[PDB]
This record gives sequence, structure tokens and C-alpha cells, in this order.
Amino acid sequence: YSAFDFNCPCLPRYNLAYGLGVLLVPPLILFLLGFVLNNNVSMLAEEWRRKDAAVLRYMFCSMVQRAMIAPAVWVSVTLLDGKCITCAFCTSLPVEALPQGEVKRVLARIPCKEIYDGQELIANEVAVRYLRCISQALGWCFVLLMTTLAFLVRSLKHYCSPLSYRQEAYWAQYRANEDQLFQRTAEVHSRVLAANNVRRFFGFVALNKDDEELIANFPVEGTQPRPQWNAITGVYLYRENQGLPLYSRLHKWAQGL
Amino acid sequence: YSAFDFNCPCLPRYNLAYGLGVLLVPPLILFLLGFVLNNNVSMLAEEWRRKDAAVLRYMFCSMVQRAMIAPAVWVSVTLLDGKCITCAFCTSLPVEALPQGEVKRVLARIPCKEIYDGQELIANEVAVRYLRCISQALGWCFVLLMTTLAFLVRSLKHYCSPLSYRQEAYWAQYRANEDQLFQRTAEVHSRVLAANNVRRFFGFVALNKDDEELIANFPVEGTQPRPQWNAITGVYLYRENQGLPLYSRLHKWAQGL
Amino acid sequence: YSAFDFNCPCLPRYNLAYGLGVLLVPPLILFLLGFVLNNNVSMLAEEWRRKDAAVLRYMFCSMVQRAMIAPAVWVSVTLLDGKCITCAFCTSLPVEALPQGEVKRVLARIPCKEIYDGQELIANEVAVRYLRCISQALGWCFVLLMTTLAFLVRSLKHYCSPLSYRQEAYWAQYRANEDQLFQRTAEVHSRVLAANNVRRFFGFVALNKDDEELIANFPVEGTQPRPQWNAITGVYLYRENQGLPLYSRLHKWAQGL
Amino acid sequence: YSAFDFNCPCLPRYNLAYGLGVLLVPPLILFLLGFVLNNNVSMLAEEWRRKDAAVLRYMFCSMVQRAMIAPAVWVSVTLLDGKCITCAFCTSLPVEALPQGEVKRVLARIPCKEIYDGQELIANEVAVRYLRCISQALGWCFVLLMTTLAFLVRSLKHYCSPLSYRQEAYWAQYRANEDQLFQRTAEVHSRVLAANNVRRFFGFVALNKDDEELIANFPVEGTQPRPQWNAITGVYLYRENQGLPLYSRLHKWAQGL
Amino acid sequence: YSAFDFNCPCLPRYNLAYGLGVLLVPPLILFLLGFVLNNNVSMLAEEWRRKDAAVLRYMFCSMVQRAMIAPAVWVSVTLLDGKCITCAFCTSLPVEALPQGEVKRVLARIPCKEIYDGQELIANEVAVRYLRCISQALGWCFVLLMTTLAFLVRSLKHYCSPLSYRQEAYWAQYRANEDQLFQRTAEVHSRVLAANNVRRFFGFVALNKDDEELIANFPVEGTQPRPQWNAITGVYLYRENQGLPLYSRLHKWAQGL
Amino acid sequence: YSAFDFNCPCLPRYNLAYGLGVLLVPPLILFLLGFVLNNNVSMLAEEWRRKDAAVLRYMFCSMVQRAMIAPAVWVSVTLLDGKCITCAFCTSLPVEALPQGEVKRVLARIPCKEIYDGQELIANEVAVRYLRCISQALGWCFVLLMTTLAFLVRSLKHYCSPLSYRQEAYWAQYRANEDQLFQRTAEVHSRVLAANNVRRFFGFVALNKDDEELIANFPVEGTQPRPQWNAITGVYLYRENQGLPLYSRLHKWAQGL
Amino acid sequence: YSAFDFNCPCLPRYNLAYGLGVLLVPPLILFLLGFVLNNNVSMLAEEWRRKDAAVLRYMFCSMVQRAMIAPAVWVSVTLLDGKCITCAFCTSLPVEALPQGEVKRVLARIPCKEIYDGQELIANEVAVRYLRCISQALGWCFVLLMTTLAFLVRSLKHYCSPLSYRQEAYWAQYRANEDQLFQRTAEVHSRVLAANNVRRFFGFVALNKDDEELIANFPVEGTQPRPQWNAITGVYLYRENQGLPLYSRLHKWAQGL
Repeated sequence: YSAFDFNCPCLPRYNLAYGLGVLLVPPLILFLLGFVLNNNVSMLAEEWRRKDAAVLRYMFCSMVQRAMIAPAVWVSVTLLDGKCITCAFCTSLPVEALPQGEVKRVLARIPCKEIYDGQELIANEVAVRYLRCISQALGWCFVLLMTTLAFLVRSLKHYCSPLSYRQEAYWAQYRANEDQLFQRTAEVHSRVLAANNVRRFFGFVALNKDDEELIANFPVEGTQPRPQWNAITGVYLYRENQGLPLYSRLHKWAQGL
Repeated sequence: YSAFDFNCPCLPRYNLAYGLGVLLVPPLILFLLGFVLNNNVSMLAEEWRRKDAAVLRYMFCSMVQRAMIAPAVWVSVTLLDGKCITCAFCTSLPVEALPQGEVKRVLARIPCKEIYDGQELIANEVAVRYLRCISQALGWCFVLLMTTLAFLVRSLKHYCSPLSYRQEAYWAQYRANEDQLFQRTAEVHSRVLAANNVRRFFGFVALNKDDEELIANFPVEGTQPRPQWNAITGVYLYRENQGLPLYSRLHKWAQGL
Repeated sequence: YSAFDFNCPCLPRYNLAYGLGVLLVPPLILFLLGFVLNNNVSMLAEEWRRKDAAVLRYMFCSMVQRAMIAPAVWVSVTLLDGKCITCAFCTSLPVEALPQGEVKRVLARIPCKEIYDGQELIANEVAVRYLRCISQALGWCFVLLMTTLAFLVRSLKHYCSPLSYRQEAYWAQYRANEDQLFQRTAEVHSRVLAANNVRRFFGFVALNKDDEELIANFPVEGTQPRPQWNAITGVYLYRENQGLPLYSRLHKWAQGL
Repeated sequence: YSAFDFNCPCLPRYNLAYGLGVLLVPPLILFLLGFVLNNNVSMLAEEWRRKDAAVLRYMFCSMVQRAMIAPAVWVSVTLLDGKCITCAFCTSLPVEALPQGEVKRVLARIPCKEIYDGQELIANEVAVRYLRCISQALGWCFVLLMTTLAFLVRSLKHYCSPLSYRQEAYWAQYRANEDQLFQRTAEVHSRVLAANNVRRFFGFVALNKDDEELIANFPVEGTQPRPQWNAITGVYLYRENQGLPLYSRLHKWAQGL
Repeated sequence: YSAFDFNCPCLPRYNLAYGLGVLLVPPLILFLLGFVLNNNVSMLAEEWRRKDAAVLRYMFCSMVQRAMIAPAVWVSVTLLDGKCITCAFCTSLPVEALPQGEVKRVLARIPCKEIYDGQELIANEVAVRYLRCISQALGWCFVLLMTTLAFLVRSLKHYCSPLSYRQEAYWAQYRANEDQLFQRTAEVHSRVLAANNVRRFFGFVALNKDDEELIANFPVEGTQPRPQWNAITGVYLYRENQGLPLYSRLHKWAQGL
Repeated sequence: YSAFDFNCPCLPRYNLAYGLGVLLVPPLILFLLGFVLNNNVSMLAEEWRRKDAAVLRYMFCSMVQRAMIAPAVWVSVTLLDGKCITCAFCTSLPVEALPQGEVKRVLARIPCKEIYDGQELIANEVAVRYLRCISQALGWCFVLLMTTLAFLVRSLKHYCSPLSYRQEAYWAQYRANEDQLFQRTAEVHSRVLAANNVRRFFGFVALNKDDEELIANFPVEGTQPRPQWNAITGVYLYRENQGLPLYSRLHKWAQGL
Repeated sequence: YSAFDFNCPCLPRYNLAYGLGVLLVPPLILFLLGFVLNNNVSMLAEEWRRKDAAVLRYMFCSMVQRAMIAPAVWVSVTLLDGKCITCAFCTSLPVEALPQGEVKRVLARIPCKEIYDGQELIANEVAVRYLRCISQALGWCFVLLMTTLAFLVRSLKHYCSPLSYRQEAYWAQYRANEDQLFQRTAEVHSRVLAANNVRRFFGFVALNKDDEELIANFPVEGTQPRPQWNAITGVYLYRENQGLPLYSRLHKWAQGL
């Protein structure tokens, strides 16, 4: 926000297409960053590559809700600082309350230019005041819309997701824990396999304390093959088997065999 | 409050609809935030989704009382700082004590504009003084109304809730304790289940001290199924069984079986 | 006090109804806060909801004495700073010692306005001096009245309360101790009940050191039912049974059975 | 002293009744505070409610001597700073050494007003000098009177009190020690009684180390009844029984039975 | 000294009675404070209430010598700073070396007034110089008189007191030690008696470590009665019994029985 | 960025070939540095020197994605600071909205020169404003293109790489671990061989603690010969043997013999 | 760089031979320092004094690559700061775009002289701008050439050296380790020999702890003679004997006997 100096094209047609630009595009960027920086995007890409609409829509509407939080605050802070709409809806504030070509020209010259004629068209500061007024008004209205939508979507999306609230918490915590344990175990298993491979070539492997302990405790020969490995990955449905639930594709493949 | 500069539309019709805006909308936002940030909102949504009016109304009037505290202080601080009503009830202070179109125009130009004519209509500072006077008066009156309502609702809402005072304290503390213990136990049970699932795939699971201790102490095979799980959730009535009370749906389902 | 700038309506009728406002209403607010922030208010509400006039009047006159201490200091500091009465009794200082409409107008313009004519009516600073004089005089007189009332009520209210002084101290300390022990025991009993409830559902409950010790030391099955529970609450009379006294409804219900 | 700005009514009749006010009333306030803040006031109220003139007069003249120390220093510091008498005896300094209405008016305008005519009546600074002179003189004279009275009352009040000096010291120390031990023992006994009461209701009482030790060491069932309790309280005479003295009503009731 | 601004009455008769005032009265105050703050004053009051002239005069001339040290330094510092005599002996410095009414008036106006005519009467600074000269001269002379009197009284008062020097030291140290031990033992004995009294009423007494140890070590039942107690107090003569001396009334009453 | 002062050739033909230079060449430099500083470049050079298109293309598109991150941020920050395009597209902003040789000359003189005529051609600041506008617009558009390409390539390149996501993580971690262990073991084996060589010449080898321990623990005689050594190096295919996978050429050569 | 103030000969022939001087000679100095400060230069001198072209060329092209890094950064920073070419190509910037003797004279006077005529020849600042432009352009072009050459030589010089990459790392680490161990062992062996020599003369040798330990642990009589010693030194070929490699002449002489 700092290294990007907001400046205005004092032009009769390039304001409408610049205020809306600086108001909409950075939100889109923060939004798409909310996806790329997240990791479950790859899970969803896999799922749509190769389960029913219920749980899929649930994870969709959870990822979106988790990502929408950057553009909300950005739009809020900018639309409230006023400068955007000032630069944007300047070619249209009616002269009836405060050469068409020259009219539009000077009106576009209004915002933060001080090349303004300051003449019988409009005074300088009164126009800035009116525009910052309408801007801040729309900004508060937008923040209201966003928060009331957050409330209503809380309710109606706890209606969407098939599980109740407590299972929601349990499922979230389980996904987190399984992911972390899988990461760490994968690292350790990999280090062991690499140590065995190197040892079979050189004759020994220089290891510090903890690595030597990990080699001693968990000997490993061969990692799971590719078919089952591929069978693991993906986003899982809550597969409510008769009497027992399933929380992740790993859990399904485990209980199944 | 800081990054939102209060500015006035010096216009004959846009003041009445802007002062009241900046006075009412931010209260509504803080209020709805008082719900969204709270968690029992989901409980109430579930209850109204699928117990009698007494305890439900009690939790309603407790949540509301816990949420009303932000708009009270916001309205108080703003209405007392004066600027709001100044900008709001400026088109109406009668000239009889201190072209109708020009009259309303200059009167709307009065607040914090200094484009004020400063002429036989009204002096500059005397109008600001009168308006800040009436504003601060209404502000103290409002704070009085709010606090006396807090007192009277203390009394009459201790009349509303069916339990007496000591049971009120006991019930609050029990809800808090059960919620926290449920959170922690859910986390541990989930970590154990995930560890078993991963181990059945890789061959082992790398764990530090405390996690290994938690795996050793509390072995787990299968979590409660979905019907009873759903039977848990919700807001509970104080179900006064003959001789023994019930404080939470968990307690009801436990004592029942 | 800081964020509330004292300003004056230089008006012939709005001073008398503003000085007295800023002098009386904030005292009322601090007073009612002295009740709401206190907890025994609920006890008294219960007592008047459903014991004799002696001990009830005693607790009444003790709560009041404990709450009156905020408005005393507020009235003192304001009435002594002078500005209040200055702004208040300005329409009446007689011109005979230092158009009726214009008279009252300029007199109301006297305080802290500097739109004062400063003319043959009254000089500027002499009026401020006279008013701050009468104000500080009334302020010292009021502080005297308050402190002498505190002395006389000390004496006559040690006459009111049926117990003597030493029993007064003993009773106060007993109420404090019983309240604190009840709070803590309620918390522990509740945590135990919640732990049992959760354990009966999951299969175990993750607890740290002290919580595990509290579960081990004090097993609990079922809390007191509702009739006796309700029989506890309230404000108690000093029930002087023949030979043995009673200090709290808890004590009465205990010695009785 | 700081938040109370000394200001003068430059008026022909309101000075005599304002200097004496600011000189006398705050002493009265500090004096009565010397009683209210003390605790033996309740003892004396009880004694006069329901022992001979000797010891009663002794405790009276000891309490007074302990309370008179605030107004002494206040009167001293104010009367010496001079401003008081300056503002007070200004309507009377004779013109014969340094329209009667105008005379009194300007003389009252003399102190710290600078609306002073500064004319053939009196010069400005010479009057201030004369008044501060007479003020400081009376102030030193008053401090002398106070200290010489303290000396003479030391002697003659060691004549008043029936006991000699060493017994005076012993009696003071005994009253202090008995009061402190009574406070602490009352607290402990009360906590024990409350613990028993709570335990008989819940089933147990959560206590930390020291509280548990106090419950273990000093079991208690029933506190002294009301008649003897009332027999304790009061201010005691030095009741010189034949061969053995008594120092407090507690001591009398103890040795008596 | 700081909060007391020295100011002068530039008056023909009020200087002689003000310089001497500020020179003599504060010495008297510090002197009488030297008695009141001392404790042996009560001893002497008792002795003169109800032993021979030798030891009594000795303690008199020791107390006085111990108390005279404040006025010496006060008189010295003031008389040397000069301002006092300047303000005092100003109506009399003879014009013959450097309307009688006007003469005395201007001469009284001389000191630190700057309303001085500065005219053929006397120059301004030369009079200040002469007066500060005579003042400092008298001040050094007075300090000389005081110190030489201290020397001569050392000699002649070691002549007054009946004991020689070494016994003087021994007697002083003995009085100090006996007084301190009496204070501490009185405190402990009193605490023990109060503890027994309280215990006989409540049933026990809550005590910390050292207090419990003091109760265990020194059991006490009844303190010395009033006749012997009164026989103790007073100032003692060095009662030279045949072969053995006595140093305090306590020692006399002890060796006697 | 700091030590490189951006300066403009105010010339009619040398601007188009300088702005684009400073915009494109430093990106190329940071890009090629992204390769040279990486180590796998040598692996790829070996692979193309002497496995199928799938895994090779995968490592290619991973290295590129890891290296493209410097020019993205550089182009973004420069194109957004504006100065570049300002200096670049200055010979072309049409005069129709805000001697051909002189036209182009002054237009090239426009940017940051202040030798600008400032005449009927164009004003000074309006041209800077228009150019910074179009520049920042293109900059935001470019950042959008880059981030949306990052998203789409995330998806489609998880389509490219033959392994699924979890194997992707496992393979990355395995490559890292094997590389680090190979480095350390190579160092230790080398130190041992050098120690033996030196000892066979001098008669002994001075070693500290850890080096002596490494000599004692892992004796070594002869390192792997050149044919197998060369057989190791390279980038490996994921060689999915029937039932067991291979993750590195080291792993292939190990499992093979 | 700091203590060497860049100054220009404003002369028609001494600029071309001074800019190129300050641009080329310091690079040559840093380059030759890159050799002298290195130690392998002596090895190469020995090798060329008295193995095949492959490994020799390899070590040559490694030493050069390790030494070329100083002139690269020096040329870059200077050519980019601009002053050099400014002072250098100043006699040639064509007047056709921005007495021949006077022409060349003033053109040579252009750079940083301010004796510049500033006349119809060329303006002052425009020439500086053009020259710094062309300078920075050539500087970026040169940095590009250098880095792309580094990339291409990475590839093609991993083609040059006969060993593959992993052996490259192993060989580098082995050379480092052998060199360090040889240094330390040489020091210790030498100290031992000197100690024996001194002892045989004096009768004893004063040694601290570690030196005494080194004498005790490693007794030594006679160091390797000169023929084999000379046989050691030099740069070694990777002598690939059938089945076993050789990494240093020390290794060859060791395995050979």
C-alpha cells in the first residue's frame, strides 16, 4: 500500500476506468493469493480431476470463506479512505446542486490536481467534501453488507455442511493432526531409506545423535507402492458406513483393509 | 475510529441522512459482530433448526446482554463528542433565537466548513456552541437510559431465568468447563486416531515425548457414531428430573444411558 | 472527565437547565453503577421477590453507604472547580452590586464566551470572580454536610444494625469467606461432573496435573437438587436461635438438618 | 490544596465571610475526618449509648489530641502563606497610616485583583506588604500558642489520666495487641465455620495449603452466643480489683469467669 | 525556612516589633519542641508532681543543654543572613554619618522596598551595606558567646553533676539499656496476656512462627499490681547506699526487695 | 537498486531503447542467476549430455517455477514505480488529448529533465500524471497475469508431473535428505582416507577429539571405483518397477545390486 | 575506492588514455592478486617446471574461474557509476544531435569541470545525461555477458573436467582435508624434532601441558628424506589405475609403496 502512490489521470474518460481498476483488481489478486498460498487447492484439483456434491461443496464453501477475508478488508480500507471513488465518480457529480467537452475536462481535473480552474463550475473543497461523503457512505454500507452476509452464511452454511457442529470441530482437528503426522513420518521414513541407500554404497553414514537414534528405532526396507499410494490422495467424503464413520481417504483405506 | 475522518456534506438534504448514518450503522456493525464472534450463535441456529421457551429465552437474553455492550459505548462516545448531531440537526436550529433555499443552504454550510457566510443569519461559534450543548445533553440522557435499563434488566431478568442466582453461577461455570474439556479430549482422541491410521500405512509414526505419552496412555479404536453424536449437540434445557437436575444435553444423554 | 469538554449554551434559558444537568446526572450514573457493579443487588431483588425489616434495612443502609462514595467526590470536585455554577447561576447575579431581553441575553453570554459585550452591564472578570467565589463556598459547605453526615450516620447506623460492633466485623468476614469458598467449591464440583460426563462418552479425558489431582481427590456423582438449592439463596437474617446464632441462610439450612 | 484555586470576591461584604470561611471550614473537615477515619469512635458511641468519668475522659482527651494534629498544620500553613487574611482583613486597614461606599469598594478591590485604582487611597504593594506582615505575625503567634498548649497539656493530661506513665505505655500496647489478635482469630474461626457449612452441603471444600492446615489444626463447632458477645464490646475502665488490675472488658469478662 | 517568605512592614513602628519577632519566636518554638519531642519531660513532670536537688538539677541541666541546640543554629543562621536586623534596626541608623515623621517614614521604607526615595536622606546600597555589616558582626559575636558558654558549661556542669565522668557515661548507657529492655519486655508480656485472654474466649489464637514461639517460651498469668508499678516510675537519684550504688528507681526497688 | 541511479536520455530515439532495456535486462540477469546459483543445473546438463520426457520435463518445469520468482517481483516493483514507462513511452503520448523533429525532441525532453519548454505542446505535470497512470495500470495488469498464471500452472503442472501430490512431497524430501547425507558421508570418508595417506608418510597424524573418534569408528581402505561412481550421477526417473518404486539413480543402482 | 578520488584531465588527448586506464588497470591488479593470494599458483609453477593436459587444464580453468570474480564486480560497479566512460568517450559525442582544436578542447572540458563554456556547442547537463545513459547501458550489457558466460562455462567446463559431478565434490573435499591434515601434522612433527634437538643440548625442555602431551604421544626420530619428499609435491592427475583411483600425488606415492 505504501510503495504504490495513488495518482489520478485527470482525463474525461480515463478516470472511470482507473478508480474501478484500483478498487477491483487488487482484491482479485489477494483473493487468488488466498487460493495459491493454501494447499487444499491441489486436493480440489485432484478431486475434480478424478465422493458426492455435499462434502465437496462443503470444502468449497469453507475454502472460499477462508479466502474472502483479504479483499473484504482491502475494499473496506480503500473505499473508506475515499480517494478511489473521488477519482472515479468525478465526471458525474451534478453541477445543478453545488461546452460539454470543457465541462467534462475540468470535472476530471477536479480531484487532487490543483490545476483546477476553481471557477463558476464548482468550488474546489465542496466537491471533495461531497465525494468523500458519498464514498464513506458506500463504504460503511459495504462493510455492513459483508458482515451481515458473514452472519447469514454462518447460519445457512452450518445448514449446508452435512455434519453437525461438534463433528465439524472434530473433523477439522482430525484433518490437521493427520496432515502433520503424515508430514513428519514421511520425513523420517525418507531419511531412513536414504541412509540405507548411502550406506550400501559407501560403507557407512555419518550421523549425529538424533539421526542415529531414528535409524536405530525404526528400520525400514520398502515404502508403499504406487497404486495404494495414489489410492490415498484426494479430498475425502464423510463416508457414513453403517455404525462407523470415516473422516479421510486414509481412514477409509485403513478400515477397509 | 482514527482512520475514518468524519467529514460533512454541506448540503440541505444530505446531512440528516449522514449524521444518523454515522450514528446508527457502526452500532449495528459492532452488534452483529457481537454475534458472529460468539460461538453459541451456532447452538441457537441449531436449536431453532430442530427444550421450551423458558431456557431458550434465557440464553437469548443473555447473549443479547453480552453483545449490546459495544454499541452502547460507541453511541456514547460519538454522541458525546458532539460532531455527529452538529452535522445532523443543523438544518433545523431556529434562527428566531440566535429565500428558504438559501437559508437551508447556508445552515447546512454551518458545520465545520468555514465557507460559512458568517452573516446576519447566525454567528459562527454560537451555533456550534448551541449544537454541542444539545448533543452532549442527549448523550448524557442516553447513557442514563442505558445504565438504568441495565439495572432494571438485572432485576427483571433474574426474574426471567428459571434458576436462582447460585444455580446461575454453577450452570455458567459448568458450561465453560464442559466445553473446554470437550475441546481438549476431542483433540487428543483425534490425534490418537490419526496416529493409528498413519501407522497402519507406513509402519511407524515419528512422535516426540508428549505425543508418544498420549498414544501410550489412551489407546482408541473407534469414535462414537453419528446418531448419538448428533444427539449431543444443541443448547440444553435445565431438565429438572424428579430429584436430579440436568445442565447440558451431554449430561442428559449421559444420565439417560 | 477528560474526553467530556464542558461547554456552555450562552442562552437565556438553557443555562439553568444545563449546569444543573452536568451537576446532577453524572452523580446519578455513578450511583446506579455503584449498584449494578455490586452483586448483592441480586440478593436484595430476590429478598423483595420472596427475615424482618431490621436486617434487611441494615443491608440496605450498608449498600447505600458503600455506593454513595462516587457521587460525593464527583459533586465535590465539579462544584469546587466552579465552572458548573458559573454556567448555571449566571442569569441571576444582580447588576445592582457589580430591555430585559437584552439584559438576560448578555448575562447568559457572560461565562467563558468572550462574545461578551464587556460594557456598562458588568465587567468581565469581576463577574467570573464573584461566581467562582459563591461556587467554591457552596462546595466547601457541601463537603462539610457530607462528612458530618458520614459521622452522624456512623453513630446512628451502628444504632440501626441490631448486632454490636464486634459481631458486625465477624459477620462481614464470615459473609466474605463463605462466598469465596462457595465459588471455588462450585467450580471444582462442576469440573468433576463435567469430566465424568465427557469420560462416559469418549472413553477418557485429557487432564493436566492439578485437574487430575482434583478428579482423584474428590469424586462426585450428583449435585444437590433444586428445592434445597433454592432454599439456600437469599439474604439472611441474623436468626438468634436460643443460645446459638445464625449468620447466613446456608448456616440456617445446615444447622437445621 | 492544589486543585482548589484561592480566589477572592472583590466585594465590600463578601470578603470577611470568605477568608474566615477558607480559614475555618477545612480545619473542621480535617478534624471530623480525624474522628471518622478512627475506629474507637464507635467504641465511644457504644459507651455513651450504654466505667466512670475518669477513664472515659482519658480516652476522650487522647482521641482529641490524636485528631487535632491536622487542623493545626492546615491553619498554620494557610495563615502563614498570608493570602487568607489578606483577602479577609482588607476592608479595614486604616488609610490614616499608609464616599464611604467607594472607599470600601476599592479597599475590597485591593487584594490580587489588579482592577485596583492604585490611587491616592493607598498604594498597591505597600498594602499587600502590611497585610502579609500582620498575617505572618498572627501565624507565628498561633503556632506558638499551639505548641505551648501541647506542652502544657502533656503535663496536665498526664495529670488527668489515672494511671502513671509506664502503665500508660503498657495499656496502649495491650490494647493494640488484643485488637490485632482478635481480628486475626476472628477471621480464622469464621473461615473454619464457613468451610464446615459448605462441606455439609456440597460434600467437600477445595482448599489450598494454608487453608487446609488451618482447618486441620483448629476444629470449631459453635461460636460464642450473643449475650456474652455483647458483654465483650465497649471501652473498658481500668478496673483496679484488689491486687490485680484489668485492662480491657475482654480481660474483665475473662478473669471474672 | 523556605515556605516562609521574609517580608518587611515598611512602617515607622512595625519594624522594631517584627524583626525581633522573627528573631525570637521561632527560637522559642524550636526550644519548646526540644522538650515536647523528648520523653523525659513526663518523668520530670512526675518528679515535680511527687530524690534531692542535686540529681534533679543535673537532669534539668542535661535536658536543657540537649534542647538548646536548635535555637542556637536558628538564631545564628538568621542573624548572619542579615535580613532580620536590616528590617529591625532600620528606623535608627543615624543620618549624621551616611519633618521627623517623613524621616522615620522613609527610613522604614529603606529595607528591600524599592519604593525608597533614594534621595539626600541616605543612598540606597550604602545603608544596606552598613546594616548587613552590623548584623553579621553581632552574629559572629553571638556564635562566639554561645560556643564559649558551651565550653565553660562543659567544665562547670561536670562540676555540677555529683558523679565523675566515667560514672556519667555508665549511667547514661544504663538508662538507655534499661529503657529499651523495658519497652521490649512490656510488649512481649502484653502480647502473651492478650493471647491468653483471647484464647479463653474463642478456643484458640491464630499465630505465626515468632508469636507462637514467644507464647511457648514465656508463659504469663498476672502482671505486677498497681502500687509497686507506681513505685517504679519517676526519675531516680543516684542513691549511694553504703558500699553499693543505685542507678534507677527500678534498681532501687529491685535491690530493696 | 540503490547504487543504480535511473537517468533518462532526453533523445528522440534513445528512450524507446532504454526504458525497455532497464525493464527487460535486469529480469534476464536475475533469471539466469536463478539457474547458476542452483545446483541441479549441472544435473540437467549431465542428463542432456547423456529416463524419459516425463520426469525430465517435470524437473524442468519445477526449476523454472523456482527461478521465475525474481524477475516477477523486479518487473512488478519497477513497472509500478512508473519511471520506466514514463521514460519509455514518452515519444508517443498524443498531443491531441492533453516541425515533427522539434515535436519529438521536446516530447523526449518531457521526463524528469526540467529543460522542458513547458509550452503549448503539453503542460509538464499533466503528462507525468497520464504516464504514471498508464504505467501503474499495466503494472497491476501484469501482476494479475503473473498470479493467475501461477494458479493455473499449479493445477496444470500437478497434471504434468506423473506422481500424485503425496508422492511429490515424499520425493522432494527424499532428494533433500539423500543429498545432505551424501555430502556429509563424502566429507567423512574423504577425511579418513586423507588421514591414512598422511599417516603412512609421516608416522602419525595430529587430530582433535571428534576427528580421532571418526577415525576410530569408520575405518576405510578404498573408495568406489570410477565406473559405478559415474553410474550414480544424474537426474533420476521415477522408475516404477513392478511393485516397488525408485526415487533416485542411487536407489536404482542400490536395489539393482 | 574511497581514498582514490576520480579526477579528470580536461585535455583533448589525455581522456581516452585515462578513462580506459582507470577502467582496465585496477581489474588487472585485482586479477593478479587473485593469483598471488592463492597458494596453488606455486603448485602450477612446479608442474610447469617439471600428468596430462586434461587435469592440468581443469585446475587451470578452476583457478581462473575462482580469480575472475574480483574484476567482474569492479568493472561492473565502475562502468555503472558512469563517471569513467563520461570522462572517456567525451571527445566524441557528436554535436550533430545535441576550429576543430577549440571544439575538441571544450568537449574535453565537458566532464565535471565547470570551466565548461556552456555555449552553442552543447548544453551542460544534456551531455552528462547522454553519457551516463550510454555508460549504464554498456554496463548492464557487460554484466549480462559475464553472467551468461558463467552459465555457459558451468555447463561446458563440467564438460571439460574428466570426472563427473560427484567425484568433483569428493576430490575438492579430499584436497582440502589432506592439505589441512598435512599442515597440522607437519607442525607437530617439527615441534617434536625441535624439542629433541634442544633437549640433547641443554638437558631438558620447558613445556606446558599440551606440548608435553604431544611429546609423550608421538615420539619421532627422523623425517622423510629429500628424494621422496620431492616426489610428493606437485599437482596430481586423477590417475585412474585399473579398478582403483588416485586423487593426489601423496595418494599415488602411498598406494605405490
